[PDB]
Amino acid sequence: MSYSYDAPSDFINFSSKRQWALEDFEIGRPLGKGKFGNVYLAREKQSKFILALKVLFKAQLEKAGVEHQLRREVEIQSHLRHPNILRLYGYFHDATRVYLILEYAPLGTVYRELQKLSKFDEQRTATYITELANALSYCHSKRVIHRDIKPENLLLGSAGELKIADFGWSVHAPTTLCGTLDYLPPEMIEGRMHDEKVDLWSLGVLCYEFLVGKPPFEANTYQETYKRISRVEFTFPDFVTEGARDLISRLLKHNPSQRPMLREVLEHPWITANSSK
Amino acid sequence: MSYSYDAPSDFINFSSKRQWALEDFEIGRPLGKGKFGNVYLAREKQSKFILALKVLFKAQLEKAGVEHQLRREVEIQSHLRHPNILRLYGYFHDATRVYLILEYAPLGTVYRELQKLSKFDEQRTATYITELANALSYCHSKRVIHRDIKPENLLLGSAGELKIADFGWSVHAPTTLCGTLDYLPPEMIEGRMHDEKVDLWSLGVLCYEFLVGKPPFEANTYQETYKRISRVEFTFPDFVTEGARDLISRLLKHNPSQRPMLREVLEHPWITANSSK
Ligand SMILES: Nc1ncnc2c1ncn2[C@@H]1O[C@H](COP(=O)(O)OP(=O)(O)NP(=O)(O)O)[C@@H](O)[C@H]1O
Ligand SMILES: Nc1ncnc2c1ncn2[C@@H]1O[C@H](COP(=O)(O)OP(=O)(O)NP(=O)(O)O)[C@@H](O)[C@H]1O
Ligand SMILES: *SC[C@H](NC(=O)[C@H](O)c1ccc(C(F)(F)F)cc1)C(=O)NCc1ccccn1
Ligand SMILES: *SC[C@H](NC(=O)[C@H](O)c1ccc(C(F)(F)F)cc1)C(=O)NCc1ccccn1
Ligand SMILES: [Mg+2]
Ligand SMILES: [Mg+2]
Ligand SMILES: [Mg+2]
Ligand SMILES: [Mg+2]
Repeated sequence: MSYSYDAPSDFINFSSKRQWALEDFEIGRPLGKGKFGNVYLAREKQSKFILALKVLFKAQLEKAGVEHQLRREVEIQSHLRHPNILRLYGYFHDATRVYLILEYAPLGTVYRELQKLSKFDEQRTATYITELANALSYCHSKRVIHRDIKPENLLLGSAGELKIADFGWSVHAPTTLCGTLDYLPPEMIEGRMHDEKVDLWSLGVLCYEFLVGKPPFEANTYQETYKRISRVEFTFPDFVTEGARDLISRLLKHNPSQRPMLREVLEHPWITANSSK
Repeated sequence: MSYSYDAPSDFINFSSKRQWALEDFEIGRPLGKGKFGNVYLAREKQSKFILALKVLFKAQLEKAGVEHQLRREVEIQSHLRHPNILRLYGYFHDATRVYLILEYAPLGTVYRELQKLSKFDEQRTATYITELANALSYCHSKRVIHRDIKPENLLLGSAGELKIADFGWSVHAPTTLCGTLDYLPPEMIEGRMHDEKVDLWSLGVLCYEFLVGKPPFEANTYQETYKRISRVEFTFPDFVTEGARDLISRLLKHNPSQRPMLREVLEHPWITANSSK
């Protein structure tokens, strides 16, 4: 199995050829666990720069058949450079492990913040939505669709700003295929899971959860949650204001082509009235 | 870009580890011109084994941004071994070019055969559909979906056997993603572009085009073709027999889950009444 990715492996001087090596880092406390390894607080020794080192075990990746998914994740995320996207500085590997050198997000996940506060006020919510829409606008400039936006995948920077993480499901979506529609089924012509509008739906779900403290299609079985999503069946508690309802309802369209542009989110009158950014 | 693919580059003794080299091949006449380089008739020098060598220029692949598509195509196709799938024996590369070592299909494309004969009789049609269904059944057993089946991508071996070619749009489609449906849009839960049923629709279009000489949703604009596909709007000429109509109508279903399994195609009584296979 080849661990040669189109992603950087060069040593970086964080006080501003030689490839990364594990001995470049001091390791600190584990930050979390995954199915394939762990994430550690770490520090590059020459600069003393704090970062996160994600360690994945090759045997576990290859047994689960997810090694090409990791390769794509690293290749996509390492070429994104935006203040609301978690940086992937580079990667390296040894006989047993793959290492991802990540930006450290010191304030945790939005998931944990929702556990602590139950729900967010309108200003905190609208500020988060602006940051996310800015990040997703940049992603679309690079023809990247994230496709797995959810509170556990939103980390928090030193200023409390959002950091989109987990590009394990993302795709770069920029032809003889479409030159001829005659043999393509409707789902190949429409390409809905390859549509940037995928991420606009999750933006609506998140705006709802931030304000309400529960996601709009929540149900006690997966099948009922799918029915509610498929039928776009959701309602608002009384306290949700008219502007928030308008934004969320505009985002949660079954047909991806009916969802709004990111500019229309960034300029929505409820966003501009409550966002500090 | 990295040309280290998860695909074989080992020299093969064809008449029954050293890596391929350009000097292993006597390059004969061109077989065709592609977007990024030509395909040549060639023989491996030690064995005199006759094959096709596709030469692609790295500068052109990288300029066009299609090099990860080539990587995926090579990795997928080089691990498929079936008599009705065009073999990709291996690849190699030098400073300027990538080389694909391919099975030579001497008898051209089904697309050309259809141009020459205008339409096929029911025996040839059922035989071809049998071979395609066998090849696609094998693909799906490897969790590979082809997604670009059409007459131009069906080559003919020396006994007239179909060889499925062009895996440039295929996906290997075997999580935390589905662990939480609450944040996913309908199109991400359904995953229709990653459903093996994609290829069953194309098989129905092919069965119709083989018998009729034109595909069922043909229209002189792209928008009208899409509209007819979307509504599954098509008609049968009087000469298409009821048995063929039954099979084609079962395959051409908007809802992919309503399309039959490949075993049902192979076992359809019109197929077995007419196939020589
Ligand atoms: N750069 C980081 N900074 C701070 N905390 C992090 C960072 N990366 C991950 N974490 C935390 O560490 C835990 C482990 O994260 P992680 O395993 O990457 O989740 P994941 O995206 O599902 N990875 P995976 O196991 O491959 O599915 C998570 O719960 C995060 O909250
Ligand atoms: N193994 C083969 N045996 C015989 N003929 C072949 C073979 N591979 C390709 N050809 C023919 O040669 C022509 C050029 O090949 P092809 O690889 O399909 O070009 P292409 O589709 O533009 N490649 P690409 O650059 O990836 O888009 C086609 O019309 C094929 O029919
Ligand atoms: S092929 C017609 C074309 N559709 C796409 O480009 C579609 O999004 C897509 C994307 C990726 C793949 C791949 F993964 F490569 F297989 C396949 C298909 C198109 O013209 N889309 C626009 C459109 C608009 C309205 C209705 C239908 N199509
Ligand atoms: S995520 C829910 C899950 N759906 C799938 O597995 C779907 O086929 C799929 C496949 C691949 C992707 C990926 F490419 F990774 F994005 C995404 C989705 C599921 O629950 N499927 C069963 C189901 C339930 C209800 C309706 C339809 N299907
Ligand atoms: Mg690999
Ligand atoms: Mg991962
Ligand atoms: Mg590459
Ligand atoms: Mg190619």
